[PDB]
Amino acid sequence: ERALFFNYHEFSYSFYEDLGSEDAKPTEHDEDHKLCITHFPNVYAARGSAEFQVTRVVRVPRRFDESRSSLETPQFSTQLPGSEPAAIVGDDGTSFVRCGRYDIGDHVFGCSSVSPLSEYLSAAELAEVVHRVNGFLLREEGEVFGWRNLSGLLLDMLTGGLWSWVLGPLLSRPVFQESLALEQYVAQLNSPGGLLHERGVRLVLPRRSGCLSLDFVVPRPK
Amino acid sequence: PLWLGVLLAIVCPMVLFSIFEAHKLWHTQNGYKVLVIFFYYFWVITLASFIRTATSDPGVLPRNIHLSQLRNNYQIPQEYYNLITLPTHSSISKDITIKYCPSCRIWRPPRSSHCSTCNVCVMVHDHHCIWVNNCIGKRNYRFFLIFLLGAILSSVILLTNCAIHIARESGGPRDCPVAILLLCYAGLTLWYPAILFTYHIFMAGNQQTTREFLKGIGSKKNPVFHRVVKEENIYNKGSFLKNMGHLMLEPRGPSFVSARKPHEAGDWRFMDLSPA
Ligand SMILES: [Zn+2]
Ligand SMILES: [Zn+2]
Repeated sequence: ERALFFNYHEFSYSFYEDLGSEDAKPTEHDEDHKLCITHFPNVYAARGSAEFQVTRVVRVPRRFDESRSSLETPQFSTQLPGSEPAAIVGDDGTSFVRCGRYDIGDHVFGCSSVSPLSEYLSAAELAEVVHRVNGFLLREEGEVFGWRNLSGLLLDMLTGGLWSWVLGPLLSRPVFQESLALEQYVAQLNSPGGLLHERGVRLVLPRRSGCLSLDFVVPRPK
Repeated sequence: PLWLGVLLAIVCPMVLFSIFEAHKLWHTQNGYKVLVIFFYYFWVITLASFIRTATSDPGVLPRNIHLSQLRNNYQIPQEYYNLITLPTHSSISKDITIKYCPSCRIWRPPRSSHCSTCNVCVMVHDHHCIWVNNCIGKRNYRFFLIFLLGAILSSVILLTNCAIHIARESGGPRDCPVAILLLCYAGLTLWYPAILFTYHIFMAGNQQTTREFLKGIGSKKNPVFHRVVKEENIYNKGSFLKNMGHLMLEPRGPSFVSARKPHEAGDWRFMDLSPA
């Protein structure tokens, strides 16, 4: 009776242009050859620039069926997009194969739910990275009846509204260590000598992308 | 506007009490220095927390984080319109639903909502308080509650101060009219904050934000004596105490909107990408 989780960012289309023939025209095909959009326009780049024409974004979605805290605090799926319990399965299996063409820019898409991220990362590496960033987000938000939040709220209630606004930032340095911790971890995964860096994939802080999806800016697949 | 009304109602009883009364309570025995000090302290708390609630960040989410396609002037595909139902943990027996706000173009997290006035999607939306002039979200709910509590306490302390003053003056009420004015004003501004605080306690006693309550009111239009309890609360915790503790004392969390460099640094989160 339980509804199965699936990558709910992907949408499909039937009017597209197959690959292999330069004279492909938009026609209707069988569902088994239905187009599935997997990589999206790069929101993290200014229009008309170079990286906007060189890169596409791949989103690791938000999940809810993993931990008791997945409703209050964000937690992201630890699986490669294409292996979800309710994802479309093709004949190539778990790799990404170009099948057809779609929207402006003549971007290539495969007729399954697999993602071009599969060309760079593996299941174990993605699981490790996502698990670390999950833990960082959880310990950053913290627990309700924990001393961080309760002390903050108590002194806030005492001084009206001022300790979190003006008076607090002047006095204490090292209470902001988790934000910079997550920033350092992501910047190190991104920096030269890192897993994501070597392979050609860049990650973005969940603080920038509203913490409502874990984005990987990858080269625009061909 | 309407916030200036409340700001005048907050700064007026200070002046009327510091021009006329806060000299015959220091060294007259018509009152207590402890009471004068407490009144001024609670009034400073109320004013500072009202300014804070009126100029704080309700927890707005960035825009256009989930774009789909650059075709047909950024047209939204079909599969994005209908609802999406996703499973929760093995414990919670109810699935959850998720929707795609077509204005900000993000997949709304659970319990977020859209404000038709400010035109942003707040994180845990309660309501758009007109007086404070802000959406009461997740990152300033504690400040809103501190404001209501400070208002109640300041009104009660001013009330008891003016009462002990009027009760101990020998010349009769014909020589202190300002004390009676302050008494009436305190007795009048003690009600509505108390009513709002009790309404919010009863709401947060069943893990219900005001938006959720007025939504679940259904076809019955009685906003007072509706059964505040429901049986399908995914976000239930077990008891009135824990529900209050998890709704009012919620952690603020990081702030998602900041560092505006409009000179083409961090774009697509400010461009008006509406269909027109
Ligand atoms: Zn919106
Ligand atoms: Zn609003």
